[PDB]
Amino acid sequence: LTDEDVKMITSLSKDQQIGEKIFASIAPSIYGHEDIKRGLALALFGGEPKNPGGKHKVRGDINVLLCGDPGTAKSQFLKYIEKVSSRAIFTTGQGASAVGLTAYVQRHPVSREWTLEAGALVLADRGVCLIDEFDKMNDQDRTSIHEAMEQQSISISKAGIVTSLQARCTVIAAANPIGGRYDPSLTFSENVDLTEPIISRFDILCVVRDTVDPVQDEMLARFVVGSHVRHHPSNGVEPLPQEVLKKYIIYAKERVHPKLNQMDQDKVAKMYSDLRKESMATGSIPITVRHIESMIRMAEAHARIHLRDYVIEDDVNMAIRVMLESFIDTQKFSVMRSMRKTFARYLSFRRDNNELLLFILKQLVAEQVTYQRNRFVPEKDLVDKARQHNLSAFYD
Amino acid sequence: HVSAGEIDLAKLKKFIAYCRVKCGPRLSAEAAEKLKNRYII
Amino acid sequence: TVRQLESMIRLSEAMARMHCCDEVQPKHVKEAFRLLNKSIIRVETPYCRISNLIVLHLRKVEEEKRSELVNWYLKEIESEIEEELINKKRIIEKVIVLIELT
Ligand SMILES: Nc1ncnc2c1ncn2[C@@H]1O[C@H](COP(=O)(O)OP(=O)(O)OP(=O)(O)O)[C@@H](O)[C@H]1O
Ligand SMILES: [Mg+2]
Repeated sequence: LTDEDVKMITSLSKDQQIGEKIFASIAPSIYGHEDIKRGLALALFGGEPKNPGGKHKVRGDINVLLCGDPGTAKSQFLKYIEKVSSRAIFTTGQGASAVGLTAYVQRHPVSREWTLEAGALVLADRGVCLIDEFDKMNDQDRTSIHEAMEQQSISISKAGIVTSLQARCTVIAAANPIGGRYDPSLTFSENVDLTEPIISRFDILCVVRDTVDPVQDEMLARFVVGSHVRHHPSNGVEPLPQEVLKKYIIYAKERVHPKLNQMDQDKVAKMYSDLRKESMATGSIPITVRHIESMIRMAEAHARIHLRDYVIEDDVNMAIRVMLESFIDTQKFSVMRSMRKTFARYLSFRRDNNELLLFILKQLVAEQVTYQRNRFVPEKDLVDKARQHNLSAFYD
Repeated sequence: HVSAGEIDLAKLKKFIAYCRVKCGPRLSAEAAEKLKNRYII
Repeated sequence: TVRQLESMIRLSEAMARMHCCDEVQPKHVKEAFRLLNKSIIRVETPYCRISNLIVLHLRKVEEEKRSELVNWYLKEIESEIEEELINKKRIIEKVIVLIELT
């Protein structure tokens, strides 16, 4: 189905800004959340499954978990991924979904036919399962999702059916924190209301925090009101068109298979050892080989995004940045800020040095505004934090 | 992740099955004596 | 949350529909916002202590032994306005960390 498509997508790949173009093209109706969109792009393009011999299966699926307080467009992200991805099935932790997580065998209500209704984990064997309300799942649903994520298989022993059928889906889950408000004081594991084994099987953990930020609120309100105005019934790169993005995904998943021959084992091992040392230097969740494997998966995903067929050092650095950002956000504030300061080298990769300065300015002005709102910024503070040299570019 | 004198998986399965079906061992007298003394200690 | 903005939009549309106007107006949106704001109610718990707590925490974070620091706090906040020092010490004693959010 891709002839002139395949003609043009190669040129788009050589465009050399295709990664940013895709990351901006994901969820055109959702404002902000660049990190979430980047993670979703990596998940959409997936990794490279492998199995040394036939005895050490390792998944090539990048699982994502958006844990966030209400009003953060997690449902919209899941719905957009449903719309874009092929073989994308939307299931909910409640009982109000067309499909369910657990497989059963029964006579169909309509077909009146004795059918083995496999779960929403199996109906996306080579696709994406969008599990909304991931925190409100039954015991059987939790066990089914555990089995699928850890084994990629679903075992039925129901009537006379003793079978084990494969469900190799990529799980994109949406969840709310305990109490309906994420608290960085506590860690992600004790904020999310999920079991640690369940959490571990997720490559990306997006903490979608909501804060009262003047500029963000104004821009989001502008976006929402504009969408309403233009959809009223009486009627920095350019995003790719959605159909072109779909075909790009098809080609990237079908043909290019990135290989890991050229990756700095020394650099990555040093990073892993340093992360472990810093992990037990404070009272935080340690990093594990699981994280380096997830970083490998994300590096393969970036290589697939750029059709490289080989993971390049920039791909490895971007995968490391995603893995770090996630692992850091999973920590409590006390250790989160410490690790961010210690490993700012990795976190700052592929940052033009304007976003960092803008965030520093935003935090300074937020401190000032919270001071003022209760009681009733200088160039020096900004330059000091920059030292922690060029502000003309940021000002202009 | 990059690469992806022993026994392969299927051969190991078959070897385990054959050993289980064929051989059921028993402890010897001296082996039992040593095991008893070590267990007492 | 943005759901409140969506509800405000719906309420303004409802006001316009009530008045049979084909386009919402400043008055309609103002009434919708007023209704939403009045509907949301202030929690009452058994109240100005939080202001002192957050200001002193902000000062500490900006700074980032008890003998020196307690007096530092007892002097700093009184730089803008004799009976309130004991109240300040009382709230400090009630408070008496790495994991804390303002
Ligand atoms: N970043 C955003 N940009 C644009 N619209 C947004 C954004 N965040 C939320 N919205 C809109 O605000 C409303 C809230 O979004 P939505 O219903 O998806 O919430 P949610 O994250 O699924 O919430 P919950 O977890 O409570 O169910 C919707 O109208 C959504 O379109
Ligand atoms: Mg939702």
